[PDB]
Amino acid sequence: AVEMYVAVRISRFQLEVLRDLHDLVRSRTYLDVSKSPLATTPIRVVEYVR
Amino acid sequence: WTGTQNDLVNVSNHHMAYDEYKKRVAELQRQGKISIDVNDKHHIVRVFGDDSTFIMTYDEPPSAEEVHLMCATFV
Repeated sequence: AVEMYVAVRISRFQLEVLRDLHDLVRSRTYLDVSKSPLATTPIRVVEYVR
Repeated sequence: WTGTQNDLVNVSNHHMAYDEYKKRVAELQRQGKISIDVNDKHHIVRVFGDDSTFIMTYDEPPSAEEVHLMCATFV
């Protein structure tokens, strides 16, 4: 009723359906700074001990 | 010999003051303040009778508050 004589419609649609809750999990990667920490103070030469 | 005596005395205590100013600056450097890599290379002292001047050169110029800290330490 809120639409007019001619109707505008959509031909294709893509949606993901799931069957079990266990499937809802995915995975991403990180650095684990515990063993490979991010660096600071890059390599320098020694000229001023003190 | 008044001028000679004045310039001899003025250039003498300057060395002894710089000697201990170096120690104080080294103390501040080991703690976190002036920071490392702020070390002078050439220092020149010029004396004309009573009046005297002191010029120190650096490779990397210390920031503004570093200058205040080191000048206060020297004085």
